[PDB]
Amino acid sequence: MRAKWRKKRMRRLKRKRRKMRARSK
Amino acid sequence: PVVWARVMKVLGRTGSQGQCTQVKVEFLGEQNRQIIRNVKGPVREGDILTLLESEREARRLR
Amino acid sequence: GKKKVVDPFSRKDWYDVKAPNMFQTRQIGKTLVNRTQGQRIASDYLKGRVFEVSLADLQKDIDPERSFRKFRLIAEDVQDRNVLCNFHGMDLTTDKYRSMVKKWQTLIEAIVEAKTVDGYLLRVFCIGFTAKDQQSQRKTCYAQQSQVRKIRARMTDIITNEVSGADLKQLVNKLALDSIAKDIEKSCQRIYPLHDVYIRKVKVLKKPRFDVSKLLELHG
Amino acid sequence: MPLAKDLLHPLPAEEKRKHKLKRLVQHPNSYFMDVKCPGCYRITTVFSHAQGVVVCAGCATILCQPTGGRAKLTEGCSFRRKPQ
Amino acid sequence: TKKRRNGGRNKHNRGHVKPVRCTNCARCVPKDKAIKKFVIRNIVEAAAVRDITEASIWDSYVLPKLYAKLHYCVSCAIHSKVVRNRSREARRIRTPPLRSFPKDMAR
Amino acid sequence: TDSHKYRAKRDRKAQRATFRDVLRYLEEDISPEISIRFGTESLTLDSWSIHHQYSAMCTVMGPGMTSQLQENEFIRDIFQLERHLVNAAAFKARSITRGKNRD
Amino acid sequence: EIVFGVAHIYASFNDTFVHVTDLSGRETIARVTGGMKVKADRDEASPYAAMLAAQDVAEKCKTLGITALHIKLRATGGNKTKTPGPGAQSALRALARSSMKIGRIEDVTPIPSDSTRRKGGRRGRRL
RNA sequence: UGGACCGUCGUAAGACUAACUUAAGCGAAAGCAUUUGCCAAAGAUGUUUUCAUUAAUCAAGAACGAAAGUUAGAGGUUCGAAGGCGAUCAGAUACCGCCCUAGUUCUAACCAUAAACGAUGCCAGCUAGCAAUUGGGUGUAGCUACUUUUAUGGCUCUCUCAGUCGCUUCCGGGAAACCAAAGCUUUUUGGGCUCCGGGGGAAGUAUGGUUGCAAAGCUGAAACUUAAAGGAAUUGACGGAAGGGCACC
Repeated sequence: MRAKWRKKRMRRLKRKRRKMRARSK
Repeated sequence: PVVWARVMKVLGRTGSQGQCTQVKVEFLGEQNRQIIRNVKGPVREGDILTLLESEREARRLR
Repeated sequence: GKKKVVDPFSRKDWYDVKAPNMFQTRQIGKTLVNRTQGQRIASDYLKGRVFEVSLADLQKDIDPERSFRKFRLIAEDVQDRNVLCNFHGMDLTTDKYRSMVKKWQTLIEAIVEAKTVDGYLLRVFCIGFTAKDQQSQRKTCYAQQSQVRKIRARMTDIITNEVSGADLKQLVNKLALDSIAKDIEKSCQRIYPLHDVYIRKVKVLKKPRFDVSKLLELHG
Repeated sequence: MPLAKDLLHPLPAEEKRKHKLKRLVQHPNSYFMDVKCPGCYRITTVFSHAQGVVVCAGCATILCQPTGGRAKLTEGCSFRRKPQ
Repeated sequence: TKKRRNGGRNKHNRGHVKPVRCTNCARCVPKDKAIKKFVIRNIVEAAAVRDITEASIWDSYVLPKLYAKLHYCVSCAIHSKVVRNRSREARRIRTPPLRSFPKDMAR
Repeated sequence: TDSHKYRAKRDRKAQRATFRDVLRYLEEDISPEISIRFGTESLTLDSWSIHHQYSAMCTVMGPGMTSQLQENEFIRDIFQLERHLVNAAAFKARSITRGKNRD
Repeated sequence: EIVFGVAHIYASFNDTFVHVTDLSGRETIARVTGGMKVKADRDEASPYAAMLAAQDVAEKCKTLGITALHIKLRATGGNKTKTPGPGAQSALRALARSSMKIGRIEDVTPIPSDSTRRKGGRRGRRL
């Protein structure tokens, strides 16, 4: 729930989505 | 260690599980030591009381 | 192993300590060093000891109030149950140092490092506070930092002159009556009126040699 | 009381302790004294808030005292708080 | 909903003010937001004075005291009950009460 | 206690274990107990005798114990919103009791 | 006639020491503590044990002829507590009421000029 | 085990600047406490000095930026993400307990954020008391210091700037809590100036540009979903919070 740990639930998508996207280049 | 002691003044009894009058009490041969001991059970003023452990009294305020 | 069958304290023999000449009576305690052996020298363990005593125990003070000058002495040279015990510094007891520092004041502390004409190189730790004036309803009485860095210089140019200053035959006699807290107060009251001033600590970090000749003269 | 009928003419003494800027005009509390040192003779005129060690060319006796605002002559003063 | 005029405690024009470890939980709480208690307590506590002054050597010596300035986290002085829960009209006071006697715990 | 530094610190850590347990029992204490919670059924290991029964038998069964505690007879012959508020009915007991003497 | 050792009573949380020694401090007389007197590993701090320490030292130094002592409390304040624990007053009553006629009652607990970083870490010891 | 812990004197180290310590100061904000020397700087006051609108505020842009983090070099005491134990627990990758590693620290750069809060942009004027209170000014028709009645120094009294902090109140505003500004935003109001908000989510997400060694930073949607979500205050718990006061359900 916490407003801070969702900033981290999402900041660790943005490096799964940046990793996965740029391995596919 | 057969010291006797008589009470000059009662203080409050912390009752609920172990009703005991924490009472100020002086000895007979060492009557200048009006120590504040804890006496389980019903007591009256001026009651003389036997003792062995006459050294420290388990200090608790009021 | 050692394994003494009874009481290594029975090996310990009493030794009577002796103060130097300037204070008072000399016997001020009893040290317990083991009786000597081939590789136990009774002379050898006594030399390091820095012994703690008060000034009231050295000035015939029956009512302890002026006791706070803890003149630590160093057990210097021994002979025949009698160490000679040179001087090693002077703290101030914490019942008296911590008592002075209330809030509502500014303390000024000066620390010097000055060498006597003898080879000792001391370090004296003076302490000031600002005295409240009469009819001062204002509850602070604070100094102004050019009224502190003045006073911190105003102590440092004084108590250096007492160090080059009729030394430890006589310098500790100035510490007997605390004359140095009397020269400070008149000389600082031209700047800001100071409260009780005391020098609180001296450190004797550079003792030169023996000079047993003067030391036996120092044991008068 | 703030509801006074009059604000233009004040009492004399309060505008003498209002400010140098907050009076009904501006007027400085400076002036030009005429200091003669008691140790010598020369008529010297100076600013009150002088800010300069101003002793005479042949009379360097005391003539002034060095400080922030108005120089405060101690026991070496003889002047006149007046236009010279 | 602002609870205090001064917020936490007393930070007027400094920007930011140094921390202090709380005395019994070692919590970094700042200096002005710190329940400062300053005890001058006797060393025998009032019942051994009649026992020490028997075995005193001198003319009663009179015995020294302690000198320490204790800091507290705000929880660790609500739990110790140095400081509790004033009313809404009594959160506005700083100056009273003792009102009874000299205060104990010195004594 | 084992002050002997010429005995293994990595193996006297268990010699300090199973001997402090037997010394307290040798004076007055209850034998240590560990309840093997197998499949919706318990097995209390209270005495040393059932504890010593238990140890050698799982050198033979071993890893299929939970599936043989519920099924094997001869091993069973030898050895013979509704949820949270019972799961916190007991945690409230501890915090009220492990904190009243906290100071 | 009179002879003066010291006491060095170190009374903390969880334990109390009574360490009577020379006027120097080196050669000790009756090193014992209260923690070697009650067999519970929590009872070490009790005022009974500080007496039960001081019921032993105050006679033993008399067997070494000690007539008089000086007292030095300790808290254990490093960065830490900086007040003597529960059995500090329990010793000096037990020591002085065993015919050791003493005067010097000092408190050498350490007191630093803002030294390093006590443990717990910035929120620590959550209970 | 015979010598930990304690005592003691001694050596080496790295870190930190207590007590004094404040509703005290300084700083553009971040932040800022041993002595001293140096080093440029600055607000305030004092000013019958000079210049004469040189000003205000600011898109872009520029410098500074706690902590963590990163690159290299040193050091490395205590503390200590992670790690490993010991417990605790129904479980505990947690709290508590021990060990410590990166980190903490110093120079060289990068990063550019924070509850970076006064959740209050900035310059100007006005509208009230009272109490302190840091600087500087000024009058003692004050005391006091002794160097002397003195004079420098301190205190007290009086006034004034620049203020700051509190209270008291509006006899101003507000949804209120409150605010001497959050007031003079009056009755369809006007001292300039800039930045920002438009029901809640989705979402600081997706994608493009741009900066970074990287972590990440700045820019930044919509499809879709939905009727409430939110602010302040009252009354419900003498329901696991203090302080009281009862009775053998």
